[PDB]
Amino acid sequence: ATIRPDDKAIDAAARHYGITLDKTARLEWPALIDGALGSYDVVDQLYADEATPPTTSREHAVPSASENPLSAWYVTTSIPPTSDGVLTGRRVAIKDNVTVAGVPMMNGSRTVEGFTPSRDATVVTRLLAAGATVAGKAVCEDLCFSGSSFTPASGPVRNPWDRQREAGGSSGGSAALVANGDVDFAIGGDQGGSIRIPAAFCGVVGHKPTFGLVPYTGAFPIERTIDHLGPITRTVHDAALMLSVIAGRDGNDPRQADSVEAGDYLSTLDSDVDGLRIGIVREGFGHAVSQPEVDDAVRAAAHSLTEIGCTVEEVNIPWHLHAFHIWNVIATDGGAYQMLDGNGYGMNAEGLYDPELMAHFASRRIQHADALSETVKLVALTGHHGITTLGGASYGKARNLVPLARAAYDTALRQFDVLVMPTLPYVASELPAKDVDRATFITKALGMIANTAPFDVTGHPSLSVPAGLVNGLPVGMMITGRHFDDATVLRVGRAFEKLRGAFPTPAE
Repeated sequence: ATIRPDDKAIDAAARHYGITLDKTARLEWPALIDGALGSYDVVDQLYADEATPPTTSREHAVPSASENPLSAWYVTTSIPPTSDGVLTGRRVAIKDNVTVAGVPMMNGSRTVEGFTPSRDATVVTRLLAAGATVAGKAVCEDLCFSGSSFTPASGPVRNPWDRQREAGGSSGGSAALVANGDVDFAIGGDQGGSIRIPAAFCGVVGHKPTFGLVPYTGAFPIERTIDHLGPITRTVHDAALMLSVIAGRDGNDPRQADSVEAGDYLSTLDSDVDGLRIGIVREGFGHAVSQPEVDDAVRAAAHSLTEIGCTVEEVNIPWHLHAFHIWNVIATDGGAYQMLDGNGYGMNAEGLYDPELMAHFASRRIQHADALSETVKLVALTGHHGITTLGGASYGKARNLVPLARAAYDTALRQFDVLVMPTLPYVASELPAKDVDRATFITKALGMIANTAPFDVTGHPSLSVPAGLVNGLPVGMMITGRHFDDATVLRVGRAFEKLRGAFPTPAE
């Protein structure tokens, strides 16, 4: 039977709503609430009998310091494919915010550590059905709220290009393992650039697919309207291949529209791009906080596409800057409302939920709140202010502005086939010392998402490909296109890699 609240809990609930309880009320509510919970008891029983996922027994191991040099692995496994396929003979690391049944996960946080899911994320099932072996869980930022790699409760993920530098973040571990050659590819999550940022920092390919193309089912939700799952690989071809396996509706994710269909990302991947119009987004360069060498390198790279028949022109998109602020409001008010108060999944959306995860996270969140990264706390504090004192109105205003941000990009996309700009304004910087200043922490954790985040809110497919090296470190060029035109984005990316030539491995 469902647990009932005690008298102080009832009183506390009343205070929360500004409801004052009379001595007579304090006496009647208990039985009334108990009666109301009769329905919860039934749901509890129905759930136990009709919707409790079957047990799963898989092996996992915590790597020793030796076998985990970059601190990129949370736990290692060897889950065999259920069928042979286009991924046969390949290993894949799974970002720790994505569930793999029978294998522990902590989403880089003390508030989730200790949890072992009962269901496999849809992407995991598809990967295994395509012949891939799941090699393990890759470390990610504390509750995925960091653009760097120093917020994981398990320690900072190190860039294989320079172990004293950041691997980028939340998917830092995934990118690191891929760049370091530990796995063929990885699944990453992207809310504000979490797939693209680490790919850029580590010099690998990272693709944030069109919003809703890849099912988020089974991944730890942050803000429903900006959650994306996508591939992190060493080459564009591998990204297209992985996308051909994970793309598609699964019927359990409310983010996926009825019209969503996987495209054909391989057939014309290597087709000529002669005549394609490429737009260099001016607002994507020369930010106050950035390294001009990076901007020039990427800029040069974008122009070199004329060598293969592309028309390259600069274009102004003022809304690109506004989109960042809109994203911020949505990720902050929405994030606190959903990820924290809603215990990851939140409510009011049809779909597949993970009640076990919600309960686990709920009990540990308050008990280990102080262990939360400073960025998550910033979101909790200002978000709480937006939700309560501000009445959520700022979130409502941001939402009403998204169509305009989306239309701004689509207008440019009518003049060009794809838009390009630097994925990041600078190269992997050194990790902060365990004594970092809270203000430094926040700026160093979220100061590199200016170009990536806007596309998380508008939903356009966005690809990050290694553009070159600056001071011996990777820099990435970001290619963005029309919704569900991931094929063209990948094709342009493939064309660029061919022109650019093989990109060096940190093992060199």
